Amino acid sequence: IAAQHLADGIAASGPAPDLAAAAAFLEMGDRLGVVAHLDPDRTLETAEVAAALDLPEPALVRYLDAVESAGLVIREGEGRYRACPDFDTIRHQAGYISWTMNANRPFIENARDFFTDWDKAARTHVRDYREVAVSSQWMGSHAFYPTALATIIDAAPRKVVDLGAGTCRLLIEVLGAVPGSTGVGLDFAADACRAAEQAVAQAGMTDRLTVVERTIQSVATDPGVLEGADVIHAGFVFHDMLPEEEDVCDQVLANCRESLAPGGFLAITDAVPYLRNDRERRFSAAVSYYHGEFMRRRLQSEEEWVERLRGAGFSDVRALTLAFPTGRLFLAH
Amino acid sequence: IAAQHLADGIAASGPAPDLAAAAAFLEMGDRLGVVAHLDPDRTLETAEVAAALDLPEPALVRYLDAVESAGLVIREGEGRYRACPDFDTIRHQAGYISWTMNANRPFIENARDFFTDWDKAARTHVRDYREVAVSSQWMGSHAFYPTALATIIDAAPRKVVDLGAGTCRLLIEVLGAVPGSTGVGLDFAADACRAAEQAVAQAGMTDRLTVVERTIQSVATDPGVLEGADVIHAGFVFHDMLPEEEDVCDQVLANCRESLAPGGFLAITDAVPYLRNDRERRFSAAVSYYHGEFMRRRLQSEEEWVERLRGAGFSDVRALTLAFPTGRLFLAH
Ligand SMILES: Nc1ncnc2c1ncn2[C@@H]1O[C@H](CSCC[C@H](N)C(=O)O)[C@@H](O)[C@H]1O
Ligand SMILES: Nc1ncnc2c1ncn2[C@@H]1O[C@H](CSCC[C@H](N)C(=O)O)[C@@H](O)[C@H]1O
Ligand SMILES: CC(C)CC(=O)C(=O)O
Ligand SMILES: CC(C)CC(=O)C(=O)O
Ligand SMILES: [Zn+2]
Ligand SMILES: [Zn+2]
Repeated sequence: IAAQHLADGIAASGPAPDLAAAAAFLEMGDRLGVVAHLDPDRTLETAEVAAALDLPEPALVRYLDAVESAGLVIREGEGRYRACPDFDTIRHQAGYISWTMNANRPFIENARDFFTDWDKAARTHVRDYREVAVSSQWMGSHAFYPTALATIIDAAPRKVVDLGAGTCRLLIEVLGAVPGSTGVGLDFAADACRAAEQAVAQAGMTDRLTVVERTIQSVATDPGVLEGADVIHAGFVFHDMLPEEEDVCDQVLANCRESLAPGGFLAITDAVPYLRNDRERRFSAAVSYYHGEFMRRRLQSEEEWVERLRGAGFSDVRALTLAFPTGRLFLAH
Repeated sequence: IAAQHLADGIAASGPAPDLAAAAAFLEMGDRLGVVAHLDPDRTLETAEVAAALDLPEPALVRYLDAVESAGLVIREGEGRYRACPDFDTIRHQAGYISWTMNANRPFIENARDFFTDWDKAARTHVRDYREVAVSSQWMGSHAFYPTALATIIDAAPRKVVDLGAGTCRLLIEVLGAVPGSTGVGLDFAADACRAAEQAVAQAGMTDRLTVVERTIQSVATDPGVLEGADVIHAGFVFHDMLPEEEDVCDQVLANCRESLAPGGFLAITDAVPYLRNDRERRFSAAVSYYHGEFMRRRLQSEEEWVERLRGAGFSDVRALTLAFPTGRLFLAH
């Protein structure tokens, strides 16, 4: 009678309460630096972490107790905590909410301004690239790193280069899997680079993996970074020079064709626009609208990407569907 | 082989991509003023709405085309659009994400500051109460209005008062259901009040439903607003005077006991702290942490609320479980 109001409410809400909570807790925690210490297989030692993160130990404890109540962490002893068993899936899902609602917040809040004067708006309302890079890492863990990772592990490379590498997770994983390998991760944002270095350091690969703060446009006139490369990867960057710097794009591509050690290949994970299929359409639209309207970057269809890679020297070019909606992996030898 | 990477990715992502997209689209749209015109049973006429919202018609069209691609709206003709059939459920779910990630953003971003100097932080990092009120309306539609609404429709009241009424949706619904009734909605935030007036006006109840901009603390010394009331409701406000203004709280309660027309009752929908049950625990924790740590407002358990209402003059007090996690409806005659 009001028990049916209960059942119908629960069904209408579905998984949104759980996800809303997880996303807020994890973004707050990641900004504090706490989340990097949360793993289902490792312990977080409050005495040490509080001191490393320069937080009052009592404050950290109240946070972790809140997250314990939430069911996201387990208290092992006093000042010892570990993530819940399914933590990595929960964090992955929170990646999508963080990306749309956090990284892209300036577009949500100031749409009026973008509509009436784009140029003034584009330079007034700027995204935090630390947030851009972290949220994409969380999405990538399960939805776009695995395919690219598995492709790269085969043909056991020696040298791997990643353009627009963000927090450098793919390289950390590649280098962890192939025993004797080197990596260089290139990214134009101080905030991302700083975060990448800390993550690389934490993974104890500081000497094998170089973080260089440069544009991808840089590589057009300065391919001194590529050569000797078995694999070159670029994840969601190539679009940041379209449709304006088209010539510079085709120049970076040509440079990649040359610098490649004779066996290897260019791997591009990127986003195609406005898909129609039921599974991808909704998040497709969000990625496409943010890119087209707010960032004025051109997303190319599957067809167009294949054409571009061909008429830039590469042959044997195929495209793969990724779990990430509108995400596609292009392999070009 | 990479088709299993696909299946496993899709399963790991689950409904998070769809929800992330919906939440971003709808918050952006609501800030523009577009979402109030989206209904599965009504049409949005771009020529008129663009002019009413003072937007360039082309800009509105590109938004609506993006949302059409997303599957959230249907294009009826040229410059005519309607919401998808399940729009109201999608908006309801987006309410939770908007609440945790948007309304409460100052707490997510500046946790460090709250940890080290609470007083300076509390007055530097302030929530937008327009966002607080709208997001709670979206959550309430399916998860806390229905029970309170059905209780109030019985005993067909003449006069209904709602303390901390926000965007005044419950009153609009109550007044829509009982043919000859009056309402007054009280709320301390200019931004919420302004939004309520516009919504009341849109529902053509402008003369029946009064919006008064006052505190709930106001009512302690000035019960001239209550008397002649068949029902007094307060949804998620009573906590905003605990644990500091405890005396003023018990004074507002006593005032409610008197002013009630002899048949009627006080109805309190509010939030209890840190539930443990599997269904409620995660979002429970988020509501509880934001309230306890960031806002320093005291949430009372079910037991405590019943006790308070009793030793304030009311008898026949029961508590009902709501679909909204940690939400409980208290009826006090
Ligand atoms: N012109 C440019 N040159 C280099 N990096 C760029 C760039 N424009 C944007 N970027 C970077 O590209 C990244 C986009 S998202 C991060 C992608 C990362 N490879 C991942 O898959 O997880 C950001 O780190 C951003 O700072
Ligand atoms: N001391 C106070 N007096 C009156 N209203 C208050 C208040 N403190 C907060 N509020 C208001 O209480 C609301 C909390 S959330 C909105 C609740 C609304 N009744 C609903 O269920 O949808 C906000 O609108 C906020 O501005
Ligand atoms: C699509 C995202 C994964 C990356 C991106 O392009 C961006 O955030 O700008
Ligand atoms: C719990 C919410 C519905 C309302 C609230 O108390 C708030 O946002 O402050
Ligand atoms: Zn981009
Ligand atoms: Zn509150």
